[PDB]
Amino acid sequence: RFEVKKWNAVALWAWDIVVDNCAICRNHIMDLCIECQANQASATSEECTVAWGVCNHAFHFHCISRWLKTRQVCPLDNREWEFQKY
Amino acid sequence: EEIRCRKYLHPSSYTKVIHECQQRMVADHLQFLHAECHNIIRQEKKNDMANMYVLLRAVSTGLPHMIQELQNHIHDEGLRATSNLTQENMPTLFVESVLEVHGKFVQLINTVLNGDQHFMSALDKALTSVVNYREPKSVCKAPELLAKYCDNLLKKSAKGMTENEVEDRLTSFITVFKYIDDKDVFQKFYARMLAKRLIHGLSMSMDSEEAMINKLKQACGYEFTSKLHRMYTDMSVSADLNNKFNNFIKNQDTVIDLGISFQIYVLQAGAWPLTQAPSSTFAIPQELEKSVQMFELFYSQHFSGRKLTWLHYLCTGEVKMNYLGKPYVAMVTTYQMAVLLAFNNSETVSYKELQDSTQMNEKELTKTIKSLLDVKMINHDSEKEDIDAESSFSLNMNFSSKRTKFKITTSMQKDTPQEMEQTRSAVDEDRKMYLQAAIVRIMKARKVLRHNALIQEVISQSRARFNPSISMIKKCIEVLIDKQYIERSQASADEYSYV
Amino acid sequence: LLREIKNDRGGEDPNQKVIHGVINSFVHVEQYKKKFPLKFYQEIFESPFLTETGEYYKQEASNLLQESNCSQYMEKVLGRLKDEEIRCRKYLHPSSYTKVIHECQQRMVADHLQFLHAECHNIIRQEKKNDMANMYVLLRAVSTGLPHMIQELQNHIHDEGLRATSNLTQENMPTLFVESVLEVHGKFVQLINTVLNGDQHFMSALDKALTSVVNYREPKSVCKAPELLAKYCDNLLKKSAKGMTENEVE
Ligand SMILES: [Zn+2]
Ligand SMILES: [Zn+2]
Ligand SMILES: [Zn+2]
Repeated sequence: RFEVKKWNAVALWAWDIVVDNCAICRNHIMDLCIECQANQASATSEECTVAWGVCNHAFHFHCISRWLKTRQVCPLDNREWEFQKY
Repeated sequence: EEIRCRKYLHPSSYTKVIHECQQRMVADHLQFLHAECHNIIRQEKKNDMANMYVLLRAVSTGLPHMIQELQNHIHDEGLRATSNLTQENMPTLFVESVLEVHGKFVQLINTVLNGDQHFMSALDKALTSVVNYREPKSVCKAPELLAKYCDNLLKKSAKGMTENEVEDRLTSFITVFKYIDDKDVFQKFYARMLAKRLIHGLSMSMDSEEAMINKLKQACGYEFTSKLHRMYTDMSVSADLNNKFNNFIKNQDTVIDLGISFQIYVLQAGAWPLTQAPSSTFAIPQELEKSVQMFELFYSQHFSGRKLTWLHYLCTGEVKMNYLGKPYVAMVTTYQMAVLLAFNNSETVSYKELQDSTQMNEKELTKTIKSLLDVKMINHDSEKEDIDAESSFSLNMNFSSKRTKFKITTSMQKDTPQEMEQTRSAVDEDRKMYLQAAIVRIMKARKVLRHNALIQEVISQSRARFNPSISMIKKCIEVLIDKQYIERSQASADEYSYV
Repeated sequence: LLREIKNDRGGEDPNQKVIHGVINSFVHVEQYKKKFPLKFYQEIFESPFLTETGEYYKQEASNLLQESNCSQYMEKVLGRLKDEEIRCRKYLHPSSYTKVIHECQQRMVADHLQFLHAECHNIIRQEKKNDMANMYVLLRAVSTGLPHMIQELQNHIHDEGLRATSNLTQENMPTLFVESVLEVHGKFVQLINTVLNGDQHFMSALDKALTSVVNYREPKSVCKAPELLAKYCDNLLKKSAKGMTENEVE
């Protein structure tokens, strides 16, 4: 019997962003968010607005709201997050 | 004569009388002084050196020959003190010899030579030629020696040197490092060794590594140690990242019971010299999959927009040897961990079984099996001891050694010629890239150039990092020609034209 | 004649002297015409040839997208573009050198601008110095190919510059801010000197992006860049006991 404990693991993080893709959903910005992907029948597919910051980054409104609920920093660039468009 | 001119003549003619006296007593007999320069410098007569220096500074064209003689003497002394070195402690001996030569000659210049800037420049040139002791038909071994020196001081060891000893030894070492050309090789070698020290925990203290990185930044620039500081930052914030991951898994809506403790070391991909260029598809063992999926979910949540590549060869774990009555707990690599878990699946194993279970490449699997039989963790029940398609072994029941933890395989030192050749090849590729960048930039600035002028200005521009061999400039020019980014004149290859 | 040229595009080598002799015959006949001495050559051969290579490279471009991604598709197009310069040199009149190559670009790169620009984001962001080099020469020939790589490179610099000068240590903000933009400027002037031909179309995109990461105002705050750069000069122009020789300071 060989149980395993204390896995010291090393990984390389790299910037992987797709054009016109939500950085939290990892799907298209124009589609519904991963929170609105569930219960799609009840969702009206209108509340998922594409929010843009002063850094010209596109996110889903639900994703960026849940992000700002804990971290006030944009994920793609480590900057304080604003809103400019709807 | 100065006293007599002061007591007799006008104060406005003090310098003319002394100048005429020196131009008819010292400047006239210049050949005798330049002949005795060699003897005085080589046998190092302090008072005679000062007396010669004052007069040769007074004469318009007497100083430079003494400068050349001192430069040649320092070069000969450095060659005599840095080429007849041993092989057991070559980096430390090389650095200490260069420090001793530099210290004694700075003392000589500041004491019996008035600390002239020309002589300090000559000493710097002589020490630069000494440390760049290119053995014929070979490569310069100095950057590797300094990298090994840095690794030896900054690694935790049993020597007993405190933090202040590391600090002032590295502060002295910076003087040796400043004379070192081909700094790209040293940068890559120190990046590799710093990566090994940070990952494997061999660093004695993070403060010493930060201080050494800051010293190199002051000595060369922020662009020299940008990657090094990124590595240090990613290994310092890793504690906070692991704490955040633990807080995430302890605050999940559904309680998760993963039976492994983590010390995750997520690193930046663009800064560390590591790679996944080995094409081995290790996948994962069964027990690690749930928790690695949990960590990938956490990283997708708390650090969104980035994907992480798992360097399976640099990971490590602790397998409890609960088979033969718990002798100890073995510190292994995930390749060996997967092999041992495959043995835990069934007491009989095979090379085909390991191939279909761990999915590793044949070379890596053979290397791990060799390292396992070297530490006699396995018993090698098959007859042949070389590479085999049988690979039948359960376990060596005599492996009940006293130590509570064993490193059944080692990767800290290594320094195989393959990795050194790969590092030098990456150095050459970056050198070609920087050389062609310099070519395009300086011929955009000039727009009209010849061979010799372009070579000289490119050598001068590149001197902050390396001395560029003309064949490399020719190769990058040919690359730019083939990629139709440059078009030299069709009348002759000497003249050049923009685009 | 087109069949023995399409045979050359198929890999096999026909007789170069025979084909070039016949092609030159269509213009050597007209050598005694004062007005339009190439009208016969531009109607009998060149107009059918441009139509033939128009429907061949269009068929070739659609045949390359089936088994090649954008990284190696431009490697294959540059192979065809380089060969077509060689092929039309030894087969056609020198007056038709530009028309054949330009029409080849109108079927391999200009007809696939939607495909190349869609994959142009992944090329710039991952900094593939080989794929970005091949993408540049393809999009440079087309009139409207460049203004999407220029915008996509500016977006990358605006995002790389913003990441570099971000969460800087409060103790050494004036020094870290200047070296971070200089690192981004130094790195992204190298990629527009080797990968790109020092283009003022591209170097302005670097300038247009770096001026937006230096002047990045915090929300409900004022831009701190003029204050940081003022303290950077004051830090180094003071009496620096930590070395800082006058040659190194300059
Ligand atoms: Zn989303
Ligand atoms: Zn939604
Ligand atoms: Zn942002």
